[PDB]
Amino acid sequence: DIQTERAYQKQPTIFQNKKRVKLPRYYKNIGLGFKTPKEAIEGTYIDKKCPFTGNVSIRGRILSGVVTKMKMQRTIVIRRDYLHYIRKYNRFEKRHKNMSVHLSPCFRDVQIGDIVTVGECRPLSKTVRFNVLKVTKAAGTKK
Amino acid sequence: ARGPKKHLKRVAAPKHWMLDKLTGVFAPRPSTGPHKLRECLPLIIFLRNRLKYALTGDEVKKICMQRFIKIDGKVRTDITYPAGFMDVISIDKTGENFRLIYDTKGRFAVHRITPEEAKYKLCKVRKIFVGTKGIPHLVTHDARTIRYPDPLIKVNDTIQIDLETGKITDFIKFDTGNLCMVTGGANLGRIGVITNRERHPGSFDVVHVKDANGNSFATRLSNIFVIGKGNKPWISLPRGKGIRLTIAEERDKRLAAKQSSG
Amino acid sequence: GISRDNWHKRRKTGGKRKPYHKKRKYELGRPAANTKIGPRRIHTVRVRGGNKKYRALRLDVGNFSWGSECCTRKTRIIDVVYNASNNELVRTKTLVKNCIVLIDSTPYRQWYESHYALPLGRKKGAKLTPEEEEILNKKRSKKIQKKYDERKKNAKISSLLEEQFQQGKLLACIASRPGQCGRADGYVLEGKELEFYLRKIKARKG
RNA sequence: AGCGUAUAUUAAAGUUGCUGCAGUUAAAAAGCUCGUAGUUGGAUCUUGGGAGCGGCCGUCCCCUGCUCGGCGCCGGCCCGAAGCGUUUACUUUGAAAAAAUUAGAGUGUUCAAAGCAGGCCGCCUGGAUACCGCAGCUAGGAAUAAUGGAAUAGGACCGCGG
RNA sequence: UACCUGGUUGAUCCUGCCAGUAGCAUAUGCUUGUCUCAAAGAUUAAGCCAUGCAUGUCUAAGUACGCACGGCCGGUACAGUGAAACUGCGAAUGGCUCAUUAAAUCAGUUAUGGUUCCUUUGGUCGCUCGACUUGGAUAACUGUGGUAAUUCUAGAGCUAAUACAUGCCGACGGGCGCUGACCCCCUUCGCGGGGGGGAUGCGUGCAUUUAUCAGUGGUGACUCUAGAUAACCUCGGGCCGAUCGCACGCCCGGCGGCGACGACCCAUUCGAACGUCUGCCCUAUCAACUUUCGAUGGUAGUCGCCGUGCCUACCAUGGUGACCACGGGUGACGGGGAAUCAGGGUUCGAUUCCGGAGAGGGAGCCUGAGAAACGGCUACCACAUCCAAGGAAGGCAGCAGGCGC
RNA sequence: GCAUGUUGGAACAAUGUAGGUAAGGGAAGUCGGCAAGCCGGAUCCGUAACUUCGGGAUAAGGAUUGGCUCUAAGGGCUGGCA
Repeated sequence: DIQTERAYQKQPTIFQNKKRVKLPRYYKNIGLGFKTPKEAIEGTYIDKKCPFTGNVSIRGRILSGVVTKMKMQRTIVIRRDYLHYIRKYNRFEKRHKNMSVHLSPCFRDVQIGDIVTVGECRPLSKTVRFNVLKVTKAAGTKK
Repeated sequence: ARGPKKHLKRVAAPKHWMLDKLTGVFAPRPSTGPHKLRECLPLIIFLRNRLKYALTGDEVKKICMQRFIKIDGKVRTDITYPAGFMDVISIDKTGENFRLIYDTKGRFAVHRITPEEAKYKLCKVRKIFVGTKGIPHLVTHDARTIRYPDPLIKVNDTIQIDLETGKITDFIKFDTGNLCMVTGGANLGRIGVITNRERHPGSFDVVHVKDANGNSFATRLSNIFVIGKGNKPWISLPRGKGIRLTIAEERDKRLAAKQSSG
Repeated sequence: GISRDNWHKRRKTGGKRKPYHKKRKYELGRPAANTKIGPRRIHTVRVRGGNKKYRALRLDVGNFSWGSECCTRKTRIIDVVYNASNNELVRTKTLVKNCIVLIDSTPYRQWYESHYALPLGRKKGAKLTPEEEEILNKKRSKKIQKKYDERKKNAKISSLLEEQFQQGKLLACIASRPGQCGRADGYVLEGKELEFYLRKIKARKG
């Protein structure tokens, strides 16, 4: 149930037409003390915009946020919340800068209001320069 | 910008050059070479300003045509040649071989050495590039392409080479407790052993360098240059010895020297 | 002309990106190559950085890798078959990257009939009349005939490729860009890829 | 050998008020309540013990573990190194933070605006610091405001069997 | 320097402002004995310029029959200076000023693992299995001339390259694998099976691409480099020294050191570009805005030296904002800094020290590694110059100085 | 269904009736753009003053209008499917 587009979608590393008589999944590590989920190994999904099963480099700044929108496909919109101290009036002001982050299809069961880790990468599109590393669930919601 | 720079300003200069404001407006631009721009110091400035032999710029041009100054195994007659870290400037007529070592402050220190000490110098490698048929090529700190190395020469391990032939003699292995000249940033020109190693993924590793006078300081992985195996230096050291004493103790020793002199 | 820039359009919010400078020479975009099939003619273009770029115009030959034994040969390109996105390039035979072409079967047929010494293609009814490879097939030694038999055993090909060698028109794809480097390199479609493209051909035809 | 005058602007101001404004009679409480964002918010989860030196009072040490090895010692104990042991804001420290500039170590330009010089019948130095609020990173403690556990039990642990 | 006086009333305290009072940086007026320093078309006029100038370079080591000169013993051309040139490099910096310009530039901070890079330095310059140096155009010169007239020109006689092209001696006699005639050895009556030597032919170095298998060194991380197999080597074409100069020597014709320049590929310096986090003037008599001539994403192409709807076909209808999105104005280049000033605060910054802009307003373009250059090229408009009325040419917000203000 | 409607032939005067074409200016003639003439349909973009908010409006305004040969999109019957 893959390749709904017109062209042929595949991974450029694997080869499936050698002289024989299930295809093995190709993946690589991201580093920086992280692991891979079991569904990413067991699945058969293909996406070139993926740190493990694809070609993109995660480097630079590592930030965090929260997921608030899942309307657009293969991407999510996050929103940062932080404060700042003013030296003239010794009080705090509110700041927020939203941005769009590409969403890897291995993260299947993801709901809104969960903490997401974003990582800086090369620009794949106009306003997306970040990928998803890990998603942690909020308070409760065991079901 | 549409092109590179031709001139150089006197104000746009680091602190350790000790170039005053009143004498000149346009600074002597160093030519391109193995060393960087801010790390090196020009030969014409090293002649007329620091050692104070010549005064004008035409006299340095009249000197360099007769081929007196030899730079680290080559008779170089370029007045704007980049001479940087661990270079040997040899002069045959006067017989005063100099060695460029940082002082305990941010400045350098003028130090005369024997010709037996000037026959060798200490260098640092950066990486090992794989050739077209698996031939390892060393990359030094100032681009000396020497191929077919020894396998024990790692990235952090330093080598002791010869000037005229370009061959290694000894090697200092990066181990704990070795003397290291920290060259970079605020902690510039510091001597101390490595008492602790702390790893960090992503960024460079910080090293707590400790001097044996009750002083310790943390410095990143880029400012590491070991000189000897633990407590065995093979180089001669100038005055100051990398103590990092306080400014009150410096004022007290200056007052003691003034009272001793009169 | 036209260039690659981000300031010409609006923002993500909706504001107007107003410039602060005029033209730049590095901001420049050349038109497409749009190569064809015909006699050999390649133009050159000097680009930024003192480099050259070979723009193809017409080319009737190509190098296509047969992925099983990993051996490629120069092969004549005769026809453009089908493109995925733009269906007008099926009618107007303009070659770009990732296009399906018909290529000749005779160099790989000669390589198979010379190395493996087995009849490739050869629809039943027409025998080998010049009698050139029939000498190379027979007249072998007894100790080397076992090596020929061991080479003959591991030479199984599928029927979907056997029909294509019977018609004498193989399918091939485009891997290297003809406008960037100049060489029109590619590979031969095998297995599920060949079934997918032939299913697209059948869905386009009837 | 310096001033009156005119044009922009600061202190005087607590006559703009975070330090640091008033609202009955001088201008300043919506006629009046409800009401969503926003501000802020009850109590409350380890309470001192052991050892040493002086005169109960000031100092000083203690109250998360297991793979590879060296102050070693006799299958075991100590410590040496990597890994990890909810998350912040604030505080302590380090890395990093072009020059000139503001204070200025040294400092007979006869003094100052200076300047980084110079002085002893061949030589010796100095040519530093404070300043660089916020943004990012590293090393300590868990008072302060949030923050999570298992109660339709898919809660830990220790011996397991397929 | 953490600070005051008077004025509303017949007369007294509060609030309220006013009168001064003390400064900085511009002009005006009186006066101006000396000395060390020492600003000055920034404000309106980024409007136009009379006048003179601001970009050149040879060493024995590129090319010299200019007698323009010179050594004479000239004959093997060639001691040397050498006008004018070809060839190679720079001309892509510097200075001027703040119109345009408010997530734009600019300041801590960083990544190109997603790319290039002049020159210098360090390599590289008998790896390939194949003429004791081949060829013709031309600059400088002389001479016939036109043009009111341009740093505007041609036919002729000529001639050279480190300029343009084609391609050799050597290393070089042998190795590496694909093809393999045919012989020979061990067992079997023999075929069958196993194991060495080997006639002949093919390709066999780096640069480039396609695609498979395997996995020396390093990185927090490989689809980075490298190993093997199979081909590519584009005629608008990667390299594989058809180069110049000073003194010099040893052995039957040959042999050798000290130089300059260039080149396949790589590192490095100098940088440019590309990025991400954070910071900004006002206004709600601006609350909704953005778009199928993309506004928000994906697949596959084009383009760029790389990473991006940058542009293309088809699908989804998204995205931002009341924590002021968007629009309008700014008497707004940004930062380091300067002044008054207790502690806190206010104003200015165009300026040397750093980064961006442009040469009357735009449009498009060549050359070179680096330019949409500007005292580079072309077209339109405005200003505007000579003239045999046939035609030609220019853009000082550079140095001094002028016009109008 | 019909054989030009109370007639036939001939040449082609002026002046009548009905039509058109007319270089150049374009209501300047005349109470009087009276008569006469121009614009014209469809698709796409787009639209003011005043307002009883319904009208204005087709406001005012602009671009396109062939032949030949292709590509893509939208349905019933039978036994996720052909």
